[PDB]
Amino acid sequence: NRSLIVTTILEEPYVLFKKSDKPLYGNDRFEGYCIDLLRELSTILGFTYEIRLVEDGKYGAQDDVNGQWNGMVRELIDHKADLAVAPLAITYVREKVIDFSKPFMTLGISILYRKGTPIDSADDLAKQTKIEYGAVEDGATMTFFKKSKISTYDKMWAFMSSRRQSVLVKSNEEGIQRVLTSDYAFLMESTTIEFVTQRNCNLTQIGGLIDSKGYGVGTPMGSPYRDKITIAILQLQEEGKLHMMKEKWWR
Amino acid sequence: SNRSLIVTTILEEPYVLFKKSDKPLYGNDRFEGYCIDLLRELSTILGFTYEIRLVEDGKYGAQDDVNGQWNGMVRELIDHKADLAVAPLAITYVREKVIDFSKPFMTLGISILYRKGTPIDSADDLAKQTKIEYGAVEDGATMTFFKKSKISTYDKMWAFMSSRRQSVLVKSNEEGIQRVLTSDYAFLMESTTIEFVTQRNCNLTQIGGLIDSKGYGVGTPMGSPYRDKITIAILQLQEEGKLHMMKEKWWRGC
Ligand SMILES: N[C@@H](CCC(=O)O)C(=O)O
Ligand SMILES: N[C@@H](CCC(=O)O)C(=O)O
Ligand SMILES: [Cl-]
Ligand code: NA
Ligand code: NA
Ligand code: NA
Ligand code: NA
Repeated sequence: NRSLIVTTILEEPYVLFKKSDKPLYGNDRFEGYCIDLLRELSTILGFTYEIRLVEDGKYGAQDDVNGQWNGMVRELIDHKADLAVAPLAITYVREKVIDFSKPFMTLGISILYRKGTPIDSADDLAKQTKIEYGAVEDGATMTFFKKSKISTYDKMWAFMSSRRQSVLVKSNEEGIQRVLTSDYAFLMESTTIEFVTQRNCNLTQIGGLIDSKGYGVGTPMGSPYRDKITIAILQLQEEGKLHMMKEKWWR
Repeated sequence: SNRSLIVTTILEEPYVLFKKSDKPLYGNDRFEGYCIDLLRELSTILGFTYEIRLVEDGKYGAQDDVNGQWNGMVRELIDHKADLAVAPLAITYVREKVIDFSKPFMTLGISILYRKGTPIDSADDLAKQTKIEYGAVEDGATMTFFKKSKISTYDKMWAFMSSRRQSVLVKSNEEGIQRVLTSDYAFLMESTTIEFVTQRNCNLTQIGGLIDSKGYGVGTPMGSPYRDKITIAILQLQEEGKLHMMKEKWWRGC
């Protein structure tokens, strides 16, 4: 049968290009937690697949003036991919336009910053401007702030929007480099913060989780794969395989 | 007017309780708790009315391996005796094959409730011994996790629990807690409930970490159009901070 087109995005340790001396081709180019997930789903559900990086390099958000989506979400809306297998947050706004499996990992927004300071919460960032802060452009964290009616978060959005050419970044990698190289705190998902802090010992999580969400496999709205992938994820969780995969990649 | 939805649930503090009062209470007004607040919010978002009914057999739901039949809230949904189950109903592999669930409103895992002051640190330490008995709620998700597991520690635990089932499998969390308090017994329990119980009984503690990871969701019959609508409403309530407020209200030490 037809191979499924799987959209994804580079994001350590979920999706990476493998290091090698010989050039690599096709699906053999990729590794990571989400790549191992995809391999397991493919075996359980009996499909073949072709991995393609999302061409615009975005997770996906809606344009406020023209209403169009971008990123992996737009690829699914337009039926240019069958699945999105990535650290793709299940959110209110996205679930209205695409379908998601139940989550394979749970997480929340938190803060990445340097050690040694009195900053302990988002509220502490919101009430000042000397320490700048920001988020990945056109992802779920940005959209959370953009939509929030909560005073603290609304104040933070006004700051990030004002300063967006500087403080909104195109990747978590760029956000980390800003924390390391300037007085900047990065609003980041907690799973990714756990990976970064285990490797950058001068960095830490500030405060707790601001919210709660899961990562799910995206599908176009109405896809029959959505419920089949949910059941496969639940099987992998119960057998311990997801925990083993997390340990492997967060080591 | 549209037909009221029948909502099956089960008593379990602090998710669903009977309100304390002097005058008798009637109908939906009898109930309070996190899940009751959740139901009220869903009803307003989606625009339905409802009638709360306690599951007749008092069970969450498991399948009989001899006759293949389900019981509990799961069976009430399969049979269309209820439109929704709004309860601390775990989303599990075996259940998602027969009923539908919303995406989770809370995440949790199985862990161990025991008395303080012990060298027992994990499920492995319990599994290797038989002086301290252990068990779970009959016909719920924790029992079914053990019954199905291929992992050596957990399969060994299941063999023990199955052998001693008439004594160590209980009908409710409340009964399990009483057994921990009155005998040398450790109870396999969901972590959100452990947190509630240990906040209020300072002689008790969680032992070890989470054995697994799962969510609670609203159950519906398979194919129900309410499933996706309730998912969207849950996501809205989470993002607005209302689920967090509800958890703080119902879990609000030792
Ligand atoms: N995982 C996010 C991107 C990173 C972020 O927004 O922090 C998403 O699905 O949009
Ligand atoms: N919440 C469980 C019942 C309690 C338990 O199994 O620990 C269920 O949905 O079956
Ligand atoms: Cl779902
Ligand atoms: Na959807
Ligand atoms: Na009960
Ligand atoms: Na009374
Ligand atoms: Na289902």
